[PDB]
Amino acid sequence: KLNFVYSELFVKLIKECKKRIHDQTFLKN
Amino acid sequence: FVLHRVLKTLDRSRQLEYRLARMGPEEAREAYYEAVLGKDWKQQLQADWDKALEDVDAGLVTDEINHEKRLMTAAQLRRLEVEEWDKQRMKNFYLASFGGLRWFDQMEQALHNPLFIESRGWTDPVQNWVGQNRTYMDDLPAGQYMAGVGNAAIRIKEAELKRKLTDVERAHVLARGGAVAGGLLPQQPTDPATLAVAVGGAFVPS
Amino acid sequence: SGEVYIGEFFAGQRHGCGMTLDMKPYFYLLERGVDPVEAYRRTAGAIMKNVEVRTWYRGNKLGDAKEDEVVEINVLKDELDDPFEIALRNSLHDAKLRKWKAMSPQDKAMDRIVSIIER
Amino acid sequence: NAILTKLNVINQLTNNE
Amino acid sequence: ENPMDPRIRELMAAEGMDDKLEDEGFKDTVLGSAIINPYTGLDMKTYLDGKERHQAELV
Amino acid sequence: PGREATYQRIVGAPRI
Amino acid sequence: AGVSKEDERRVEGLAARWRRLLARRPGNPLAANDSDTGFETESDMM
Amino acid sequence: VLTNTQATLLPTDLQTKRTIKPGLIYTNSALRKFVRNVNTRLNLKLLNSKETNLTTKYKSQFIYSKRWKSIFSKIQPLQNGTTRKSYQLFRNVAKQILVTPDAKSLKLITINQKLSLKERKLLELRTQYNNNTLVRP
Amino acid sequence: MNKKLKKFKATNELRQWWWNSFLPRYLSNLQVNKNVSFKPLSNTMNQNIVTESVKVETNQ
Amino acid sequence: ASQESWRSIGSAFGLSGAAANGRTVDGQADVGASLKAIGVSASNITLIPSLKLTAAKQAVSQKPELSACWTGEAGADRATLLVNVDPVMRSVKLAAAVRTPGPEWRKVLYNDETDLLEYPADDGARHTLYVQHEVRGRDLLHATRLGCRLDLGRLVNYVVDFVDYRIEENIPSFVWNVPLLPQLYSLLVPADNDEQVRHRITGWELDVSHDFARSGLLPVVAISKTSKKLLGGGTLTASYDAAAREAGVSLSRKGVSVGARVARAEGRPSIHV
Repeated sequence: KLNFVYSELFVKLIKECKKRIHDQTFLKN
Repeated sequence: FVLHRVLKTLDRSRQLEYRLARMGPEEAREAYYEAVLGKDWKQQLQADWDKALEDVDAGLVTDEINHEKRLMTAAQLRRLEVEEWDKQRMKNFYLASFGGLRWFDQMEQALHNPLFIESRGWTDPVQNWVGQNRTYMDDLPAGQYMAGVGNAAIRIKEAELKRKLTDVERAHVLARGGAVAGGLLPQQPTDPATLAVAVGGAFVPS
Repeated sequence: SGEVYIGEFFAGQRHGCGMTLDMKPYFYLLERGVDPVEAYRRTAGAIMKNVEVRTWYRGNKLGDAKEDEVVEINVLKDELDDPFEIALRNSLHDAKLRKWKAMSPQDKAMDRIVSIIER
Repeated sequence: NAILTKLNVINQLTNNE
Repeated sequence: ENPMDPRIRELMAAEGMDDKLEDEGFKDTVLGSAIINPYTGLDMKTYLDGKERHQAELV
Repeated sequence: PGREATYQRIVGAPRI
Repeated sequence: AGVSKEDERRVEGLAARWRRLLARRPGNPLAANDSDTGFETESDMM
Repeated sequence: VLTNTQATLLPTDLQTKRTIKPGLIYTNSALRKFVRNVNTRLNLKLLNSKETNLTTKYKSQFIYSKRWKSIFSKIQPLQNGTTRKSYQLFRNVAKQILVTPDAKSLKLITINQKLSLKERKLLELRTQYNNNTLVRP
Repeated sequence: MNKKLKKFKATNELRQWWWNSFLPRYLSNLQVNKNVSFKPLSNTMNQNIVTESVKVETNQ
Repeated sequence: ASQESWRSIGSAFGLSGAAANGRTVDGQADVGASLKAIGVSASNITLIPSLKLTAAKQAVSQKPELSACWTGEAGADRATLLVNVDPVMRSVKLAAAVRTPGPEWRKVLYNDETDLLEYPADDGARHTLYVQHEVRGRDLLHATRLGCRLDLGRLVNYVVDFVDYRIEENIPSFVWNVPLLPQLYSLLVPADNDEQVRHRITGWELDVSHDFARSGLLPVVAISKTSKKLLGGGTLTASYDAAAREAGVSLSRKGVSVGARVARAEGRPSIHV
């Protein structure tokens, strides 16, 4: 069963974005 | 009109595509050869074979040239590496001595690691880099006993004439002797016929 | 364990051609009070069917990362280039040999130095 | 030498063209 | 495929940069006094660091 | 337990 | 060599626009003789 | 002196006019030079406006992974409200971030097998060989 | 300007990593022969087992 | 030749010889006796039978007419070009026929377990987008009888494949919450299985017998069902003419016809047998 897959992607993608692009401490460093 | 133009173009493209290298199954491939090279493909292939044979006979063998190229490359590379290694050791030695940090002394000691030198292959002779071993072919005696085809004859003729032959005379004699045999006689260690000659010249008459 | 390996070794690891057998069932039956002839009769076929022949590189088994097809794939890749590049490369290959055949040793040394500098 | 080889190939191509 | 966190990576990059600055300062204060080539003012530090072409262009 | 099963797995035939 | 720049431009156009547009160094990875080698590149297979 | 395996690989029956020194290296060098000469002649002949007679420009083939396509086909995102909402959120985020303007669609690029041209052509040649020149062997 | 350029580069790297690394592995883990081809005999006065196997492979 | 969608010349060219083969509101009795030129072919079915007799030699005028046929097929496409010149008319008429030109919607699939490509092996070739363009003299658009003989599965599958992959994502969300709309979308466009068709539409056809010679646009639509259930084969065609006012139910099997020309009450059909 693959009903959940998209959800497991979304909670990943934005989270990864938070780590890689819109992180203010990383930008400061 | 638009529909008429589309239909005519489609029909013309379908008709033309059929008569474009689509003969396919004919039980033979000579049509492919005649298409790619023309009618006289056999003559061109024969010319290519003749050119390859001529190039090989001229001495332009890839292996015998690449071997020397790589040998010289390794020879230069060893020196070019061992000089930079010396400079890097000297810098760290001066930093450790005139300074007061043990880290540079440990760096120099690490640069002085025998395993690193063995892996770099600086101690090994350059020949071992290419794959062969250093041979001292001049240490073995050069006399009539196990002399080779040309050398034994030259020495016999010199003994008969009671005087050593010069360089030009030796070169001319060797050239004529090689030419009269077609040049097929072995002349280098990698030639397959060296062992037969060595075995033949291994018995001294009583 | 029953593993039997016959073949080439380099340093302290398998490197070269080798043959592998798994005689575990024969030893298992031998250790349980069965005479060797009966155990061999019972377990000869299975052991003979599972004989493996392999090529090992530095202790690793080859044949799972398409090591066999590398040369043909590279030949096809070389053939996939444009005709002008292939022709120029093939002409340069002969030109280099013809030039090296007649050079002086000092010229050869300078050429090799230039090649090293370029590399 | 490299330029000469390239020019020879160019001449060979231009012969037909 | 499990990479290091970008914040730690950037922080360590900055720390490595200041460490390189400290190393350059120590090397200068130790070896820069000597003269290798008096015609171009080539000191021992640049000579042993392999930056002779830097001096050649600077002149 | 697990004695006949390992014989079946290794030898390939049931024990007599 | 009797080769004008127009000929070179024509050949380049033929190669790029007519042939290249129509459709890691080249060589055998497992080669004994390699001209320029450096004796450092390592083959992980045989 | 060619072994029968070497002889059967030559395209035709060729005549030898020179006596070559015995050894394997000379024979292999002759074969390599013959192959290079044949390839050079073929390429030069083809480039001399021979493509005018035969020009088959085949490209733009798009390869799609079977496993990924089946997996995303078995997913039903529209029969339920929650799945539809989650799919809408993910689609918005992906189209904002992941999808390049050169891509035809998010669903198409999702199942697309990203392959370079050379890999695609090698796969085509390999499949042709599995299903089925002068000096290639 | 440097902050925005770094953000742009991070976005490009994130896109490349997502399309090339994460999703194939995720799908492969979500879903879930040749060794037989490596065995010649798998499909079908005194000597030991090794000699007989070698002879059968030689016949093969 | 041998396409859906005179004939004596083509039969003779098929094989400078003589051939005879035997087998309509009145029977068609399609029989061809070619000799080249004898062109015996039964037609003009209405008793007072009448035959279109015209002696020709294989503009001068009994009246020799010249027919040239060029046939070349590449892959699925098969091209037939016919040029007919009649001396009395003094105008040349063209004829074009192309078979299986149908656009493809399937895609190649890479298989990693076998590490091989899998082309769209579904190549049943039932698709036939015949295009017949006839030009007579100055009038280039004399006739355009573009009627596809495809199973219609090609067209419906292409449409649903285009809608599913490229249009569904751009559809706004608020229209989806409409009740029973998702069910309609699912029924119309189902999920794909392997590379096969979403809807298995086979046997049907849409033969548009349009002709630009007629005033304005008055095409003739003929839906043809070709199944083996009906007496082991035979096309059952329902053709509706916008001008002739005749709904033709034709059961044709190897020249055997049961034709019922049905006319609407001039509700209450009137049947011609």
